[PDB]
Amino acid sequence: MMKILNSFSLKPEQRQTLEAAGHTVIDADKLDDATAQQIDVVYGWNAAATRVNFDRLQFVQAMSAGVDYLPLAELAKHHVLLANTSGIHAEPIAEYVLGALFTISRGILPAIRADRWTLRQERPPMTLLKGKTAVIFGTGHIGSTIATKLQALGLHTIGVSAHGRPAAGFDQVMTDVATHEAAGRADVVINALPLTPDTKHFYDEAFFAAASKQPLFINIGRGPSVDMAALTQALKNKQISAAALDVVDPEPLPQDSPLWGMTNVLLTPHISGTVPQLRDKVFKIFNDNLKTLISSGQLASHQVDLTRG
Repeated sequence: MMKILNSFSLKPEQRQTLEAAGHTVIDADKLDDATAQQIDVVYGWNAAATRVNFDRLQFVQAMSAGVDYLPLAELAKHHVLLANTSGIHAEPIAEYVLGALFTISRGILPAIRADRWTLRQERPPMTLLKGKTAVIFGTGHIGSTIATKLQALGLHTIGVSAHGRPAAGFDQVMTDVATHEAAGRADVVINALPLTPDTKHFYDEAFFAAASKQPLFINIGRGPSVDMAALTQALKNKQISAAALDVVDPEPLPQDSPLWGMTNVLLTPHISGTVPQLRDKVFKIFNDNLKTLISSGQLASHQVDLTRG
């Protein structure tokens, strides 16, 4: 029997489902100071998930694949169990990256912004994807899925993890020391790195220099993992032909940004990690990890390494 803090607006069936196994469901807005100390589980996170008793708190179910907005250091000192939603976000992000490959590579971008038929003005020099090297930093579920879907379209994939272990949908996997070697061979670069001290400004000034073949850079990972002055610059000087920035640093990207009036920068407002029927596909992971904890005291799936993020 648990006390679950609803910080992600449970459906009337899911709530109604939870309340039977002996688990009191509290909406964030119905949380008082007394009850906030009696919280066991937190389904999601907001301003009503900071007030909860961490010394009692056992499990937290994040609503995203990252965990870089949570008090990790608090949770890892309490050793509070954290489940993300990693991998349900893989398939749409790998459809978004392909959508952010064609839009740029086939002049769909340098069209859609152009005002509102005569194609007399020179075409944007379009690039076919088959025979090109798509370098992918991060060899997690998201990275492997994109690497499969690019191997199909006939691309030479190169995974870049911490160690350089063989992963799925990759020809060769390299180490994060050979980052400039991956960038140097790249015709496409794909940020799928979680935000850690190391990865904080990993796509800085230095990275884009090794990148000689002016590669199409894709930001579906995190913004702060990119240095935006060092991105913005590397663009203007054709050190990377185009980019794809699903995230930014800060987020949102502000009203001035030269990325605005640029003409090879695609700017979507954190939509790559979208899932049709999300509440289900998180409550599933949430609701598998709620009962395994009660029985054993662990998580069924998606257990976050609070140190690595």
